[PDB]
Amino acid sequence: SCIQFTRHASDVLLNLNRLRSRDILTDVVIVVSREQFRAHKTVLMACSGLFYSIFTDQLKCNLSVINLDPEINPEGFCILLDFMYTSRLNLREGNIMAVMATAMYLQMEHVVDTCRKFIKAS
Amino acid sequence: SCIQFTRHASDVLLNLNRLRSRDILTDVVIVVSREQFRAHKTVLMACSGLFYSIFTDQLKCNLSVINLDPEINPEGFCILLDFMYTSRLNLREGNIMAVMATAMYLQMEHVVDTCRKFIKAS
Amino acid sequence: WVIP
Amino acid sequence: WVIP
Ligand SMILES: O=C1Cc2cc(Nc3cc(Cl)ncc3Cl)ccc2N1
Ligand SMILES: O=C1Cc2cc(Nc3cc(Cl)ncc3Cl)ccc2N1
Ligand SMILES: [Cl-]
Ligand SMILES: [Cl-]
Repeated sequence: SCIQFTRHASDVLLNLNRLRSRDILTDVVIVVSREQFRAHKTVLMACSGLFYSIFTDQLKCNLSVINLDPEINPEGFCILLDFMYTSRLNLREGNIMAVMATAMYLQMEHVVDTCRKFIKAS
Repeated sequence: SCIQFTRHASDVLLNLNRLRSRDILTDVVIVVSREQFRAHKTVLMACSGLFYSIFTDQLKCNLSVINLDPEINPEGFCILLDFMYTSRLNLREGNIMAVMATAMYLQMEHVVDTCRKFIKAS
Repeated sequence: WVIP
Repeated sequence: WVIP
């Protein structure tokens, strides 16, 4: 018999993104080639099958630095990290291939699905 | 020119609640009288003006245990912690006064607003 | 607020 | 997915 506040989840995500922009309580650095991205492990786990696997591992859960596969494009990662914290995906003709490949590696099934649909249309 | 995934914020919150139920990456214990509640500092900050103030404080940001004011009812806190992680508020005739008082202390303005509306109706 |  |  609960009541529900419709905007609550969106408002929580907006505040987590504000914490990220101000580098508050970030507990991991994701290294993609020369580029570094600060984030919250819990947000990464909630969005990605790959980060979920990494941070539930008894040894990796304690690492402050995670290095991604050298094939991963920093721009594709940046677009996906922004999507994790906002629900908004900056999908463009010039980045769609790098975004789909990064989403497949990160195991973000809904992003992979929209990339496959957008590629099929063109 | 971004696209948006409607269910993303709700799905993120659902996964953060799953991490909470399994005690994964919880980094703080909230003590309310004899009762203890494990949570994620970032989720508490995103939902509460009080926890936002506590965990942005250069000294308190590093505490693993936070003791609430002895006037705070553990049941009222539990209902509010569940709301933070689910958007669902278990508001009942028998708990509304304890929920409103706890939401005022935690600075959760939308919960305070619905409690005032529900009390006014009765 | 809604009835979910 | 939608146009926000
Ligand atoms: O496409 C995706 C997105 C995703 C997220 C998570 N993260 C969780 C899943 C569960 Cl059941 N509990 C907790 C968490 Cl944080 C796992 C796999 C995938 N695949
Ligand atoms: O009723 C409320 C809910 C709430 C949440 C937060 N938390 C934040 C606010 C900002 Cl601007 N950036 C980041 C965070 Cl985590 C502060 C005050 C209140 N009052
Ligand atoms: Cl996804
Ligand atoms: Cl609220």
